[PDB]
Amino acid sequence: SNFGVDFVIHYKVPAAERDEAEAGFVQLIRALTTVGLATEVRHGENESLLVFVKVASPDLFAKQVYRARLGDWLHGVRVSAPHNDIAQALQDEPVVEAERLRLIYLMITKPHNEGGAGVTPTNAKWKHVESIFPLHSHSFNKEWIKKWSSKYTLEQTDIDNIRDKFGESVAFYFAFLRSYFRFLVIPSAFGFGAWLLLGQFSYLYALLCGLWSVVFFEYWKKQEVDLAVQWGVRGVSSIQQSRPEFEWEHEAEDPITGEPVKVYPPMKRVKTQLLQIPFALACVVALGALIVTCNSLEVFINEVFLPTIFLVIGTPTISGVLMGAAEKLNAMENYATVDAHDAALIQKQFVLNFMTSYMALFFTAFVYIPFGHILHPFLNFWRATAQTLTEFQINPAAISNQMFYFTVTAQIVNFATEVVVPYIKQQADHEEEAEFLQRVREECTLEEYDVSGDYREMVMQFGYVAMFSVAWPLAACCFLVNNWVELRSDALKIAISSRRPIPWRTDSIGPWLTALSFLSWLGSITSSAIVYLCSNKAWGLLLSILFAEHFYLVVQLAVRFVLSKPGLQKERKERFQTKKRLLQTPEEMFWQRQRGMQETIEIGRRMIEQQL
Amino acid sequence: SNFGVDFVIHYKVPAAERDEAEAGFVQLIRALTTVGLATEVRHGENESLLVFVKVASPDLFAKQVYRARLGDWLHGVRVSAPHNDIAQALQDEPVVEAERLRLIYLMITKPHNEGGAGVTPTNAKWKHVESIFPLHSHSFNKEWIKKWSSKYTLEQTDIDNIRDKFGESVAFYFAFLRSYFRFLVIPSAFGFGAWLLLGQFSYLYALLCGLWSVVFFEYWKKQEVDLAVQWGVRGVSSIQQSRPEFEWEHEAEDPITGEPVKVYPPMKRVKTQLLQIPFALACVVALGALIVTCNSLEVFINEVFLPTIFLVIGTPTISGVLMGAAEKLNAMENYATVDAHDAALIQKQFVLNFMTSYMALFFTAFVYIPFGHILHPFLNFWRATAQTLTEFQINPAAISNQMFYFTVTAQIVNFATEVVVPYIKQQADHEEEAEFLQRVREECTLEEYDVSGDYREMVMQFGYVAMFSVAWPLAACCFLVNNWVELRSDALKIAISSRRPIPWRTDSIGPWLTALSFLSWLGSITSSAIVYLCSNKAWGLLLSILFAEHFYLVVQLAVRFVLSKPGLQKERKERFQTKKRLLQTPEEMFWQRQRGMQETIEIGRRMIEQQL
Ligand SMILES: [Ca+2]
Ligand SMILES: [Ca+2]
Ligand SMILES: [Ca+2]
Ligand SMILES: [Ca+2]
Repeated sequence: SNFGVDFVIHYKVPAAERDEAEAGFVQLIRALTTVGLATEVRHGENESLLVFVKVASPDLFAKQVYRARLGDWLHGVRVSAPHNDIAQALQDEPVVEAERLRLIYLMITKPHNEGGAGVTPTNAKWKHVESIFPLHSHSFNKEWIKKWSSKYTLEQTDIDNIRDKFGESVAFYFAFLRSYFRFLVIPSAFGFGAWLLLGQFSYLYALLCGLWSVVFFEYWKKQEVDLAVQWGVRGVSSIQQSRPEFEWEHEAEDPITGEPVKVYPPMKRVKTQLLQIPFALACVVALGALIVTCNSLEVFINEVFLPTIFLVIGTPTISGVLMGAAEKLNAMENYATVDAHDAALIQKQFVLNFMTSYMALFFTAFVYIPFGHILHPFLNFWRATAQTLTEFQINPAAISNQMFYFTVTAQIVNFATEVVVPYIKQQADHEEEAEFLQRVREECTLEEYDVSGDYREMVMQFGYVAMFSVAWPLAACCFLVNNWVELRSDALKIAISSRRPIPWRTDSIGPWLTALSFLSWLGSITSSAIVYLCSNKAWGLLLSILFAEHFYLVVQLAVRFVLSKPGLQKERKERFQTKKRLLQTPEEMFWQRQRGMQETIEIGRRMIEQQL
Repeated sequence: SNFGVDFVIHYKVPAAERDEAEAGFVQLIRALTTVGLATEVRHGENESLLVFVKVASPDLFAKQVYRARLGDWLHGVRVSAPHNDIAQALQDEPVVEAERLRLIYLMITKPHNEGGAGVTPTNAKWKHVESIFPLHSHSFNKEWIKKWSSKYTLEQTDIDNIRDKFGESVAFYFAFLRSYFRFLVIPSAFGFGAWLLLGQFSYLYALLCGLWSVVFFEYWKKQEVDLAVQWGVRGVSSIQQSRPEFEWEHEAEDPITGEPVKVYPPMKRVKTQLLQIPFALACVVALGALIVTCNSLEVFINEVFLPTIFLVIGTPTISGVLMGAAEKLNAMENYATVDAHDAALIQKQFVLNFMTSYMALFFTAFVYIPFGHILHPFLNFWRATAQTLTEFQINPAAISNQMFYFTVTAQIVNFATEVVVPYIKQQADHEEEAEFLQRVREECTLEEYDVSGDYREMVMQFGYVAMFSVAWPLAACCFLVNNWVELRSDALKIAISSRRPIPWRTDSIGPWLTALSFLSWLGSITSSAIVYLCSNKAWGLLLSILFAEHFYLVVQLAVRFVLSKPGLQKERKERFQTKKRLLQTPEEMFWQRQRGMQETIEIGRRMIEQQL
């Protein structure tokens, strides 16, 4: 439905600095025109000038895509270079929309040293440029949402459509979510089969959960490389993309393969990097104190679960401000590549969300149950406060109720915040095309969509399954429905409540693979510990931990060995085919006695005859 | 000193079947001549006919080496194909002796389908051919032994000489031995610094040994790939070399990249493969019974260490017969590739030698010390036997004496058997060249040298260091001297007491990498267990095991992370250099308003001016 547009830039302007903005606009448009993109300017809103661009000459676009395909080829991404004749390259393997959008964005963003015109709104003097974004297509979305909501199971072609259009990382996230939702059936079924017929806090369920977690992790790891090979996006993690916000002080010549490269003394970076530990300790101390007071108030009411519900409802705000502070801190220290910078924010975000999510259960299952004397002083303080306003309690198992109140009453709140609140906030010259202009203006005021949060939510849901499902086997039953709803909720959020993300290629899901392994390993211990501490000396607990951890390790080894036996065979066949295609006195006087071959047999026969 | 000879074949003949041997000899020589190798025949000993061959026409040899280099190139071994002009290929990168010997052997051994003439003495009717082997060079050995024995530390060039001449696997074994001997200094020094000033059975020593084992293993793993890249022998493990002794029943077409390939139903192979477990259990039961009686006799003398010494002296024979039985069993089941067959024999050999070496210490440190009531019945039986020939003993720590008697009195015996006994056994027409013929005849009666046993001995010495050095910190002190002696003892055994092995390329040391990791992991637990059980309830032992194992895991992770930061950079530079070398109504009526670029700036300026 769009007018053939490709990219839109905002370029807000000030009121007391309009003189300094006209020169910047002139420089920006002059740089943009030299690259070879067709541009147009239209009135925006609240001091904005929308700039719409696409590629003008298809010949230059073909040259650029050929150069990009070549550059991918020499980096090992491809295994078949294209011929130096642009007649079948876009015919046998036509360019997809995502690839064209990525190439246009790379041409717009890269500096002159590579073939582009650097207009990054952060590094250089482009302080007036707000954001560069592509446009949506309502015709595609109205059909996609209905098609996805009118079915039950998503086939491979449904994910391939998102890969073709919406990019690569989004496709990987959706494939991972679909695979995880499909795999969640087994723990759901075998927890429903143990919640009604296998007593409470069964020991078999913990081992079964550990085995299922290992199997799912390894199967997803295999399907990951399979999908990477299928989409031809394997090995892109090796490409070290640079960053525009990087800062340096001097250029250091590289002895081997030397081009001008910027460097940062590692000692200076570490001097700021180690600041994370004191900040993490200071934040976790305060959060633990808050949890302690909340649980003390909750247990005081037993002497006459509201504090737990209030804490769950109120923790999103503190989590958000702490996450914003962590994001701000990551900018204080500098990263050269964009992979390292993105792999460092994920670690901090995961640590913070883990400590703000699992610690409420940890302080109730591993602290209050073994020895509740720690909460004694808090109980006494609360009793004294209640008395001034005008004996011994032993909890049998509070983990069962807390897990239910942390799953059922938290999934609803999370879904409400994710869907309904944006839905409610969504209701808060001049020729015959102004509808498109109004749509564009309403599009640029939204927020850029990032897959980090959606990955984090699913990672921590998997953790909740891994380390705490033994206290409530019905958790997977609710999680199945929640994930089925989420598979369309996230699609809707992408479609209507967020601008279309810039397609970025990625081989893997990122550093989340290590997080899943760590969560599974820790769950393999915590589940058995909870089973022992709830089912009721101290010698047996360590033995149970031994059995659980070593069974987990043995299961991991066995599953790896089994799965060591797809797209790898197709790649090997292609490599073999291309290989076949490219395929097309003591010396002079010693053996002078026996020159030819015929007499040697005669000599041997004579030797045999004489031997007898 | 040799007469330019390259390979020697034996071809023994019978007395009642000489008629059937002449035809085989004629066929063998006819097949050999067609390939293009110069041959000669000389009288052997006890019904043998020595056949000496080398390459005849250097042009055919150049063609063969070019074809071999190409075939290596398309398999990813190389990163730079040679040009189709044989003028500088042997000049810039001249062929080494080992490569020429390997190529000649491959030409001799391979069937006609690849370019050779299959003369394997096992599969086909070549029942008369005994062995095909290359000849030594006494001039090289007399200098090499003296040079190695006249120095202290072996530099890289010394190993590179063996790589150039004696092959690849031998060079890898010698490099591994040198690196391990160099790394053994640290545990030796810090055990000498703890045997005199840190009491007995120190807890710090176990953690230090675990850390040293992890560091050495990871450093060797890095140096392994470094040496593989340096020698240009990286990735050869991917090449699946076939086997001549393989048997099949029919040929199954391969759908993808289909050439005639022989197959074996996996169920039939497994039906014989699972027989290992009952055999292993039956052998370990008998060996454990023998150990139990030996230790009972040893402890009975205390009521008035000879049985331990007798058992150590007598165990080589039982180990040898059991190893021969295991080798015979491996032939009963069939393996297609030569890598899988060699990787299966190593597992059985390692398991057998582990159970015949470490179990004597295991039954004394983990069974008798915690509860000696198991040896009660044996003590009573021995006492009854002694009485018929015509109260309670608690051992404080017998592991300290047993470790000394299993190290000092076993290294001497092993060295004697390895060196002195072969030395003693070494003293047990007709023109002016018969000295060479006598040397050749005395050469072919020796035994083929294999690096499996030398790898196994060092692996189990490393195990003894890993899991039992805490009971005797001076073990590394003796092991340093033993390894320094062995570094020349094995070279001498190769030089004089064994025929020159056929040079076989190998990227890695083999499956021994997993064995080292398993030994280190098990030692990280056993050392702490011994420390607790010797230093003196049952609750603390599991906690100590927790601390030891998790410290080992954390140290492994930290060392891997540290070492993640050589030849890989050189390979990347070569790849970059070769890459650089190969490098050289709603549409028509919308933007028709703003065709060029000059008027767009004017329009934007007018919009800005009107906006205010
Ligand atoms: Ca949600
Ligand atoms: Ca979500
Ligand atoms: Ca020896
Ligand atoms: Ca040896």
